[PDB]
Amino acid sequence: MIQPQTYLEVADNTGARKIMCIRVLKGSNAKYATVGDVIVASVKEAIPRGAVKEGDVVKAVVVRTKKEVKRPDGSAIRFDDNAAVIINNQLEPRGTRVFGPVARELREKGFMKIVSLAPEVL
Amino acid sequence: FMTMTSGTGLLYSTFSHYDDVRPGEVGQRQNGVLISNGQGKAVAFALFGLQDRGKLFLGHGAEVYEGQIIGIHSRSNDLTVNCLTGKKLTNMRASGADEAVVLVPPIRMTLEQALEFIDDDELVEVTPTSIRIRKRHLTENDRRRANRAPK
Amino acid sequence: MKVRASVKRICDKCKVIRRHGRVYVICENPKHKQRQG
Amino acid sequence: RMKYRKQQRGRLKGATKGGDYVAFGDYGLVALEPAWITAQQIEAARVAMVRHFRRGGKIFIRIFPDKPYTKKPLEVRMGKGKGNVEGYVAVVKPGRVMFEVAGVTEEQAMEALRIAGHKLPIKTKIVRRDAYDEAQ
RNA sequence: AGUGGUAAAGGAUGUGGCGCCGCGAAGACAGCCAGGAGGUUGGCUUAGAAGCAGCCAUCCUUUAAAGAGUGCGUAAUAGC
RNA sequence: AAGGUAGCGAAAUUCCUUGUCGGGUAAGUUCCGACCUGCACGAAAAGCGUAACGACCGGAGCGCUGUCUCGGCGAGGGACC
RNA sequence: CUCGAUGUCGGCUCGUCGCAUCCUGGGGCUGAAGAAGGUCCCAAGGGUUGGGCUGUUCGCCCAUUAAAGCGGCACGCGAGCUGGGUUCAGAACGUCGUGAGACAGUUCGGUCUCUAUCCGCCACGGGCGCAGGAGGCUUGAGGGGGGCUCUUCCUAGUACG
RNA sequence: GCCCGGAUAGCUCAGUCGGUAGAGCAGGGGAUUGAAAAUCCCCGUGUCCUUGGUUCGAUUCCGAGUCCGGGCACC
Repeated sequence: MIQPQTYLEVADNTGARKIMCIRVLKGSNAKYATVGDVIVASVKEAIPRGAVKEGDVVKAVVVRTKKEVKRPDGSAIRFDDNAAVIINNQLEPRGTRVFGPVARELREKGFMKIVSLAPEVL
Repeated sequence: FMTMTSGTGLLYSTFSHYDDVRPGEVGQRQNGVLISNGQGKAVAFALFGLQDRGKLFLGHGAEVYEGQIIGIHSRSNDLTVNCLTGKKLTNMRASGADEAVVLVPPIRMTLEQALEFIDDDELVEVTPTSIRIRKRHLTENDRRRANRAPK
Repeated sequence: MKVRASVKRICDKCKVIRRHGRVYVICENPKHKQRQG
Repeated sequence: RMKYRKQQRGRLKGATKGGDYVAFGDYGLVALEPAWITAQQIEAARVAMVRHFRRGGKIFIRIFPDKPYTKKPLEVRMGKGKGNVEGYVAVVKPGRVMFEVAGVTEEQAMEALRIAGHKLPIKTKIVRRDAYDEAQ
């Protein structure tokens, strides 16, 4: 569901759909890279070419596995942990990416692009 | 000028006859400009010392170079301090007290707020993502070469 | 302005004001707020 | 300071009264409740005065860098031969005739002293020539 | 003042006390009224000193008794 | 009495030391590699190295795991009547 | 006082007061336009993050943060842990010593006990009483708990200009 | 962080118990050669690091800044 130190997944312009975040970008007292949140990290996994690198950005929270509990008592869980990498502003990293729909995301809102972008099966 | 009459004030010129500059300097600006003493990086322990001697430009580890200005002097005179170093580390022993000097940041900008800051020869070296300001003569001892005043 | 001490007035006609054992100099220039109580 | 080409190493300690009084120019600084006073501090005043006084027409003197004060060690534990020479100064205790001229002509001199001593190190007073003095 | 009921340097239209200074009822000082006088008009600088821009001037007439003008100031100047 | 060779070096000997570079790393006085002005290495109490073998001592990293973000309920034994 | 005996570090866990207050606010001041700094007096209310390496608290560094304070209590805590530590013998060399042996040079290991009596704290009960003998509902002097703060958005770029 | 240190021309560098400023190399004018190296005379250039003090005067003796200076550090 969350974590501080983390081996997380992504799938943007990733070096590798994996980076380790330090912590949560929220109210100074992290403890939860939580669903639909924004946080900090560097790469863990490799990267053929790609302008990505073995650095560190911050970004926004996708999937989780341990209760995506929504306002409308909409409920879900994906046996997957990953978010999209950000470039400053938030403005996402890559041109596309491998994943899809569901409230929590769009709801957080700031990232419509991610929104229309990851649609279909997967 | 535009700041005195508030826009409502126009006046140009040209020339009446090649003079000789007279005998006085037409500025020359107040509060000397703080120059560096070499390339490296801004050291908290370096910018901490002489910090009340005016204002600062860059920060840390901000690693500028020679000739590049890094703040204005509390007076009109010019100097070329230095630091990185910031020195020095470290321990043991021992602990635990104390002290933990901080430091204020710019003071930065504008351009637009730094250009007109020059006077003699401080080419506002700008970049497609940064804006610096150094003197026509980086090396300190080099500046004295051109000044050299009378007579 | 204040100081647990000093105060020898200043603004050329800076006032020696008696207020609450409060050695407070009053003037016509903020520069002189002399609070030494 | 000046207690040059002394002769011995150190003094001792006591205090109580002496023999300073006269005048010697009419610009006077007299101690009152002291003891020894740093030859330095001393120079301090010297400065203070000298500078104030449009920085020229000479002042005079008074006491001297007299004795050698020792804190001995540096901070050790105690039992040194009590050796070590270190701070040299005056030994004036009953309001003493401290004499300083210049040609200030005024409460200007006043100030000069004011600070000089206000500074220096004690409860003290100042004046001019008040009851001459006849010698042989 | 609560000092009583620990403290120095030193600061002060504290409190009270001297032993002292101003009283031209030729009726006082803070409060008031009005005038704030004509040569006062460079000396440099005069872009301006024509007291209220810097290197000193130390005189005269003249009456509310006289500012060699203590002071808000800019372009002098003009106003307090 | 000659005055340390060969290899060797900030090491189960560098105090100035978290030495300086390099690597590892979000970061590291930690170790590996370099450098080598070796506070105070050196062949015979061995010196440099040297596969296999150590309940050797130290440095990485994959794997895994209430171990850690506090753990939370649970069973068996004393505690308690 | 202490050698008929007072466990010294580092850390842990539970901390308790303090202000020369770090973030908090209240402020006069600015060389204060705005914004933002910076300059003192008032006030402890709550608050006053994770890791890295280092047995080190200090420290330097990563990432934030409103902020990531100084310090009182034997540098609080062994009758509550931990025990890398420096400090019993080993052995190691580096270093002195003619060598025995040694170095607050160093490095590898290196047998921390605890059935509570007292006052003290946490709870829970047995008395005997607040002059009829009773079942039940109250009001509180007085004492205890918690009083933080982000960033965005609202009036926001008309204040200053 | 206490403790010393150097600051002098174009760059590297000394000073009666202050009163004067220097070689070196760069350097341009020569002597020299067949021309040139080398060498020998000459030129030049002076913030004597910024402040405050001592003196008639301080680059110097003192105060402060200044790159700069070797060193201090178990519970």
